[PDB]
Amino acid sequence: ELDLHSALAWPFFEPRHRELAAGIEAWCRANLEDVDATCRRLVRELGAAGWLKYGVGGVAYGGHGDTIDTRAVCLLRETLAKHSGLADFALAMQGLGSGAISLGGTHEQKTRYLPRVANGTAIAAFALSEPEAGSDVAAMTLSAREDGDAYVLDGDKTWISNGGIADFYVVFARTGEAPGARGISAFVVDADTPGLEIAERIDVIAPHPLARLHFAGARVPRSQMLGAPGEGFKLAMRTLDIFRTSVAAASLGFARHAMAEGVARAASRKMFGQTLGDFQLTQAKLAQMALTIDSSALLVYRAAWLRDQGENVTREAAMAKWHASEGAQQVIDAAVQLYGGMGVQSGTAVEMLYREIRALRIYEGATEVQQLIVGRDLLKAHAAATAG
Amino acid sequence: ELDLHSALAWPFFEPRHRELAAGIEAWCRANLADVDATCRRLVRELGAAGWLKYGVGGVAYGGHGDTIDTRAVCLLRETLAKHSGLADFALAMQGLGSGAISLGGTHEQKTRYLPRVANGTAIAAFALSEPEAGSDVAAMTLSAREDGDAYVLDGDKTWISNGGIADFYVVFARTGEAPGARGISAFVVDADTPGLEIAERIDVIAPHPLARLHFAGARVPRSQMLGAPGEGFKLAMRTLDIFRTSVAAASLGFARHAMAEGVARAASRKMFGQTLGDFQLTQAKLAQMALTIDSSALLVYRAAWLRDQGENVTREAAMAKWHASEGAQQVIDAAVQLYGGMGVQSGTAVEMLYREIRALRIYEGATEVQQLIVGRDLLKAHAAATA
Amino acid sequence: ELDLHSALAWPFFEPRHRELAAGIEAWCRANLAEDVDATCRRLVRELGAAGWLKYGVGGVAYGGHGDTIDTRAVCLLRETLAKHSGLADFALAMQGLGSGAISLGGTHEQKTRYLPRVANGTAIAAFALSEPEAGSDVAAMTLSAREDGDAYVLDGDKTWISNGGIADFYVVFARTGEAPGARGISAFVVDADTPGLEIAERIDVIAPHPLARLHFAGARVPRSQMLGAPGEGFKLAMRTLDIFRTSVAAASLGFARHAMAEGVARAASRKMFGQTLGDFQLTQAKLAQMALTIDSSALLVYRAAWLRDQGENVTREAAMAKWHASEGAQQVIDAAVQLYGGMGVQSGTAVEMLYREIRALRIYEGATEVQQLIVGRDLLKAHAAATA
Amino acid sequence: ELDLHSALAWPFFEPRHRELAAGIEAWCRANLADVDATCRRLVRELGAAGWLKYGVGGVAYGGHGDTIDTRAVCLLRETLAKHSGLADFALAMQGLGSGAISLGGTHEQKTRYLPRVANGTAIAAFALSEPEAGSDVAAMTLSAREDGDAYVLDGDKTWISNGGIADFYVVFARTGEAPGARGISAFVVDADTPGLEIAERIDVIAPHPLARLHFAGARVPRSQMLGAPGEGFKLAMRTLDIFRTSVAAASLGFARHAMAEGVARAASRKMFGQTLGDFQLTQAKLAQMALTIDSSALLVYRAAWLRDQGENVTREAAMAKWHASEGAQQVIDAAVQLYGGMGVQSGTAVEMLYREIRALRIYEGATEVQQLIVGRDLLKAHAAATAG
Ligand SMILES: Cc1cc2nc3c(=O)[nH]c(=O)nc-3n(C[C@H](O)[C@H](O)[C@H](O)COP(=O)(O)OP(=O)(O)OC[C@H]3O[C@@H](n4cnc5c(N)ncnc54)[C@H](O)[C@@H]3O)c2cc1C
Ligand SMILES: Cc1cc2nc3c(=O)[nH]c(=O)nc-3n(C[C@H](O)[C@H](O)[C@H](O)COP(=O)(O)OP(=O)(O)OC[C@H]3O[C@@H](n4cnc5c(N)ncnc54)[C@H](O)[C@@H]3O)c2cc1C
Ligand SMILES: Cc1cc2nc3c(=O)[nH]c(=O)nc-3n(C[C@H](O)[C@H](O)[C@H](O)COP(=O)(O)OP(=O)(O)OC[C@H]3O[C@@H](n4cnc5c(N)ncnc54)[C@H](O)[C@@H]3O)c2cc1C
Ligand SMILES: Cc1cc2nc3c(=O)[nH]c(=O)nc-3n(C[C@H](O)[C@H](O)[C@H](O)COP(=O)(O)OP(=O)(O)OC[C@H]3O[C@@H](n4cnc5c(N)ncnc54)[C@H](O)[C@@H]3O)c2cc1C
Ligand SMILES: [Cl-]
Ligand SMILES: [Cl-]
Ligand SMILES: [Cl-]
Ligand SMILES: [Cl-]
Repeated sequence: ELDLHSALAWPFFEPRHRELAAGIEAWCRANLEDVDATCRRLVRELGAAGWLKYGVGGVAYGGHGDTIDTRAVCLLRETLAKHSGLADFALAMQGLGSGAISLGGTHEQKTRYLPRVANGTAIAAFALSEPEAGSDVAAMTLSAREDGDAYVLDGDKTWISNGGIADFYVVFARTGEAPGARGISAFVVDADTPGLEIAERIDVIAPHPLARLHFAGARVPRSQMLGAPGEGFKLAMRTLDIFRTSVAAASLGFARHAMAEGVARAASRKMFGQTLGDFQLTQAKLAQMALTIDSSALLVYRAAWLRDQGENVTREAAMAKWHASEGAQQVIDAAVQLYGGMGVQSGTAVEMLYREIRALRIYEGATEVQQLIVGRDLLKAHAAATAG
Repeated sequence: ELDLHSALAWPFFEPRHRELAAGIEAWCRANLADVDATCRRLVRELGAAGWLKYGVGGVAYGGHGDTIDTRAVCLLRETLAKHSGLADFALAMQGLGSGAISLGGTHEQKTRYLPRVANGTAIAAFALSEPEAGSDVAAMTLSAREDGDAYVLDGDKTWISNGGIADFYVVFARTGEAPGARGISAFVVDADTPGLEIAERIDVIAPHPLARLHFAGARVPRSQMLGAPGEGFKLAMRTLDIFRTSVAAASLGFARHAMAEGVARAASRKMFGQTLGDFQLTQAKLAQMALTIDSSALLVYRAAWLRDQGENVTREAAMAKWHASEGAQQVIDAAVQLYGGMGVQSGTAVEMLYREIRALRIYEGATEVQQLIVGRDLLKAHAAATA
Repeated sequence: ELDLHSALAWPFFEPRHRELAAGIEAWCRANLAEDVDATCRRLVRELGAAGWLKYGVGGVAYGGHGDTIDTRAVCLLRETLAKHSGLADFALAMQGLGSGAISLGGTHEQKTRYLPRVANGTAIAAFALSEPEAGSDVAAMTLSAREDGDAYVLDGDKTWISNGGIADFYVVFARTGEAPGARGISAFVVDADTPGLEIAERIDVIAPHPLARLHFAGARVPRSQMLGAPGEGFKLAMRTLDIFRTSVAAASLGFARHAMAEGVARAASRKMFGQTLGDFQLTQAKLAQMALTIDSSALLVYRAAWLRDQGENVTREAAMAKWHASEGAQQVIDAAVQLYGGMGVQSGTAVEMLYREIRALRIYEGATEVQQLIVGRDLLKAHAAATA
Repeated sequence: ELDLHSALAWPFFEPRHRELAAGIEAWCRANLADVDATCRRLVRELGAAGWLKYGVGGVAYGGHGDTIDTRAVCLLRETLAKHSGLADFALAMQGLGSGAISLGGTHEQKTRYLPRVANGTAIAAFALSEPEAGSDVAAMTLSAREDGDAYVLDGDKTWISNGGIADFYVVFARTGEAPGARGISAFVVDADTPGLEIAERIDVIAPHPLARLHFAGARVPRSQMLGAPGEGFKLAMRTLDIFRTSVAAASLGFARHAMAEGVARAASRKMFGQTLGDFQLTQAKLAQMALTIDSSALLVYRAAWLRDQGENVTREAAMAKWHASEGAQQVIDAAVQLYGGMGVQSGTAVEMLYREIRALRIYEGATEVQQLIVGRDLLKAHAAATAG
């Protein structure tokens, strides 16, 4: 029988989502110093088990449906992150790295790339950020110069997830149709493209495959452009609008792992003639952890449910990503504190979570970017109401 | 056409809730455009329009349904509070003050009291707290001594909403069957009971009808007891449980009023060659206000939806009341700041909200009590899982 | 014997400050055991007769305590007064703020005419800068002052004017038009009996103090009543506010100390659940945070006051003090309200009055947000100077 | 000349502290441009340069003075931490690890141990915590059984800084004179004691030498006891009371490093046609970082100055340690955020600080322990005032 106190009972969810949640949890329980090899193995395993189909749009191209089920992608990342940051990362990048193709690819492009993404035989990547511009996407400087039937790419992308091991990169570059955000085009760039160089492998506090890409006159056929020339900025933004809610879901999963560790330690740690959990400060701290988790989860699945009605979720996805990532930091930090010295011992669950969560407040748009999106949207909506 | 970005589109709501939300908003616009006199008027107007029926249980007794639709009660309080703290208070007390009769009354008691509560011709009140015992209800000292066919009541209740204007008070008193929480009984005490004295009117920062009640040997018939002797504590707690999420909903309504004031002021206040809303600090503050409101609203209506499925919501309602009241304080405080000096000018919308919100963090389970409820429940659930 | 754990033992203080602190506390106990106008008039007279208004006036020859203003002394006076009575603090504060522009920029005649009467409490001072459309943005004020022979003709409105309606004179800042914006403002001492000066309305705020909107209907002000040179009024206003900025922080601190005393006493005395409120961990942690905020605020206040008294500009330090003490006092007072339960919102209890009293101190004399920007800009300015 | 805006100008400091601050900064620039080997080298270098003398009490035993100059130890840790967590740790443990000997040793014990601590040829350690008892010191279970002229020690200590490389351990053990906190004695245990085993080397998120010690019937001569039997708990608490303020100082130094990184990045990072520092959110963030640093520093040096008057600082040291460690976490976290993706890049200054700070909220008494110390002290002082 359905536990009506579980979040899966919320009417944001359909029965298929409850079955999916049980299925991915069982996969995690049964299947979960070399992050490159681990990523490759996880992509293959998740692909063979069918879990990468949810991040791809189009049944003809290997997707679960013709739309991307945001609630499903979120439940997958939430459950994976609750067990393994590496497994979450692997599934996430098959979505984010292929999303621009689901959204904007031709028939040939969707046929060539999406089935292999969906079955885990091609590793995807999303190459937007640059050393000098991550938040300020509209001012990117990687250039794409038209030369006959190809574009010639020159410059650098960096912080690129799966960099060095991806089979292709969706690359955004300045083609120059108009200034700023109106001068960008999107390309699918196969990893074996001559002139695409892995300039540096990047180490971060919670290790994942990351690289700086240097484009040294790399030639990309015009037929590899996603969408129309100069329409690449909106494609990047629309791809991020899908998967920002999934970053919120991963944050939530990390927080749920910390919550489980924290309540177990509160119950088991004997001190002062009782247990840690018998103290009011512990009870109030656990309560706030749980409150943050429930508010995060409600925001995540409100946004995912809304996108699954066919609606734009620029505001609601930003809210979810902001709240869940900032909140998960607080939950994880509290769980570290409950563990005392063991909370900073290398390789304990909460020590790993303390490292894992920090980047989620930065990638797919930093917290401060999300806040300004929401604040600007509030004033835009008020101005529209005043007009009418 | 349903705006799919509106909270009313959430699947926590049924079609009847969307119709109700439009109806109570229309009533507010038509009717909210001497505190005791205002409350009396509001109760009668809400009653005549049908809005007090939602807080009464039992169609036979004037209620909207045989169960209380807590999503409906929440939407009513949220909408009323967004327009007027007094209007929210008037509806809220008709619910809280009669809830113990809906839960525990006999057929005669329900017939005698609930139809007049539901049509706004009897003002209800809930008399639990005492000068020395508010949070610690189990230690109350108001005594009820059995004497023939009546009980004799001696002692004080205080902080009693609608004190002095109520037509009856649901009074919880120690009958002494067992120590502490096991020795309390509940009574419906008519305002005209000899020995029931309105001892002092209480002034609070957001003025509402409030009084200290002194019981000077007030004789209450045994047939006015609600439930069995010694079962009054559970009745008080279950009555408060009905309306807990609706206190969160009122907080949310106050926050939404503050948000509307803040956004409008940010857009309209010219300064430094632009508007206040053009500054990043303003945009970030407005964004946090909106985030707090959406998280509060989701917590309120998750809890209300869950209770309406027939489930106990100890943890979820505590989360809603805690988050919405603490969050509304923050939203209101930010709106005061956006208004500058006008934010503390008496009678401006945001100055009134700054006063109105403060008590909601204190009554019906102070924030600190809500934290402990949630924390203890987390540990209880973990113990059950590991057993 | 000096209690070495008391803040007055800090080496930020000199012996004279310890003596003053005892004196003003004694005065409060003897004199501070409805009709706000009459109360303020009485408090100004009593503070004046006791010698306490001399510390906010510059120049021994003009009734001041010293030829410079002893900021540490003014802070201790406001801190102590506010700890007992918001009205008494207000009375002393406005004798300083309302006369500071004369201490700074008056001629010998102007200082002799006004400052001795401010210092002995026989003239109530006021500072008229803000306007309905220009509070934070002082440089855009629109009250006009037109030269006409031996006088200036003033037209327009000031508002939120403390002591408005009961002041004997107003230091008014008006646009004389020598140059745009902040460079076209002049300052005038305007006696309350000036024909054309009208009390347009009395203003009611949440913690009632005498306040008014002033309307100037062609008020002719003698040219000899100008403070400083034409067009130099803006810097005079800013320097006048600068004198007393730390003292607003000190008042905030005094309100917080009152709330702290109320909270600890209630925690100790309120019986509940077979013990006292103070026996609960949440109460102990809350009291501890109140005390931490108070000590941090006090250290920031008197660091800034000590530094100014060394002859140094304290742009960053005074902004930090006013920001931290006012925001922190709000938190301390809010926690004390919570400890009192229903009594915390009962009209006229100590903590209910403090909840109303503190709110405006975060808004006037540079709102919190303005203080944050002052500090942030100064950090960047100092960094630029270091790397130049 | 003395920059009067510098914290070193505060009257909490004497001229010798300003010269010491300059001297240790110069040492850092000249010397900090295998973790076990690194710590051994740092202890030797700091000892040879004279900097370990400040943590030792008694001129006859190699100390700088007959008292421990708290302000000096704090300035040393603050400056070292601002450059290197390893160097801070090395100096800190020469203090904490020998403090019980400075406080409670006989002439013979001080002569044997302190001169080599002070010149860096003996590495000290403080062995109090146990796997089952860290916060709840009074319930420790390591047993010391008297047997002739020696005590036989059995059990484990853990989280022991310098474990595995220390030359001696000050070990607190239950001798059983009375229950709980009244049954503990202190011993100096040479590292070569038979029956003392380094059972496990411990890895933490910011690596420092750490071990679990196992005592398997280790015979410790009675002459190695510090103080009287059963008086060991107070000796442990008094040792922590000295150095808790120095943990606050180290926290402050880490925060100052993060502040320097953050303001530099704000000034240099171009974005959106300007720099990161031109945005209000950045200015307010930097302002709050600076406010937290100044309030932390004021609390640190108020506590250090007060202890250096000969006064107990249980409340003031707890306040400093709590505020500075929690505040430094916030400052460092903000600096990570300002750096974007580079903020989590391994080995960058701010990424290292994010790992370094986390343990300081846990060791020498967790934040929650400090809050309860302060809260209980407020109620104790109120009860004493009521009684008087
Ligand atoms: C582990 C990891 C994985 C990543 N994966 C990918 C990937 O696969 N593909 C990819 O393209 N990128 C990826 N990124 C890069 C990431 O998207 C960027 O780091 C991020 O967008 C921030 O850009 P930045 O590092 O250049 O920081 P900056 O743009 O320099 O921003 C620095 C800080 O400034 C603040 N800020 C930003 N804008 C404003 C503003 N307008 N006003 C005020 N404050 C502001 C924010 O706090 C921000 O963190 C990844 C990063 C990490 C750490
Ligand atoms: C405007 C208003 C209307 C009200 N209306 C009614 C009404 O109609 N009927 C009625 O019966 N009552 C009513 N009340 C009273 C209200 O229920 C009580 O004020 C409330 O229960 C708190 O009791 P108290 O005031 O005695 O505070 P106390 O019991 O003294 O509690 C003081 C504070 O202690 C803290 N605290 C409490 N328990 C714990 C704990 N276990 N651990 C740690 N901290 C704790 C909380 O912060 C609390 O605010 C109203 C109150 C107000 C202000
Ligand atoms: C009780 C009281 C007494 C007063 N006494 C006096 C007196 O005696 N004399 C006198 O001349 N004035 C006095 N004032 C007026 C006071 O100085 C102004 O209220 C204050 O300067 C704010 O101006 P404002 O009200 O017009 O708000 P606004 O200028 O409209 O500002 C509204 C809000 O905008 C925000 N803000 C401001 N600037 C920025 C910015 N650059 N970036 C981002 N956010 C920003 C702040 O949060 C501010 O509160 C008093 C006010 C009060 C409430
Ligand atoms: C890097 C590092 C270096 C260290 N160096 C040394 C050293 O050299 N020597 C040494 O003896 N020890 C050392 N320690 C151990 C350290 O002092 C302990 O970890 C610390 O005292 C916490 O004890 P614990 O780990 O057993 O946590 P616990 O005692 O289990 O406490 C867990 C958490 O409970 C909370 N808590 C504690 N008491 C209460 C209470 N009464 N009420 C409510 N909440 C409470 C706190 O948040 C605490 O963090 C070090 C630890 C680290 C991480
Ligand atoms: Cl389905
Ligand atoms: Cl319906
Ligand atoms: Cl002196
Ligand atoms: Cl000296």
